[PDB]
Amino acid sequence: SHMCDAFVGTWKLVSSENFDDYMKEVGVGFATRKVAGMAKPNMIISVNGDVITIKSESTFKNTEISFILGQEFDEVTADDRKVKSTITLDGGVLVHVQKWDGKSTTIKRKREDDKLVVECVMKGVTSTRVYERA
Ligand SMILES: CCN(CC)c1nc2c(c(-c3ccncc3)c1-c1nnn[nH]1)CCCCC2
Repeated sequence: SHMCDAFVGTWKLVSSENFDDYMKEVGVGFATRKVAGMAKPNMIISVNGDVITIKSESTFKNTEISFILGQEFDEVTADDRKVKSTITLDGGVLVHVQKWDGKSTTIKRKREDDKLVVECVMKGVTSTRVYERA
């Protein structure tokens, strides 16, 4: 057992707060905000050795990242940003920073009770998304 055992699984979105405001702050356009905001994605997290894979499956877009903690990688986000990302573990929380066009956003994934709670921050705007086991 190891680094991210309590994150591994299939997690389904059950609540979201302020995600439209988060997306506006990020610079996402109107049509993508409306269609992406409808989706109820599954977040599928797995680990093989040092490599963590996080897939997002949704009616909007399917995406996938695989990474090693602390090691920067290229990511294409579901809204089509080309970002440079680094994900670390800080006190048991996965902390994901995306950098692009001189901007930055931080996404934190934490296990709380039987949920995976995702906090998404862009400047002064926070969105909280809660996922449950599928
Ligand atoms: C903040 C990180 N993150 C939330 C965990 C997401 N960021 C984004 C998007 C989605 C998204 C993917 C698939 N379908 C609908 C939405 C998600 C997501 N991934 N998994 N669940 N929501 C695209 C909309 C624009 C902003 C970027």
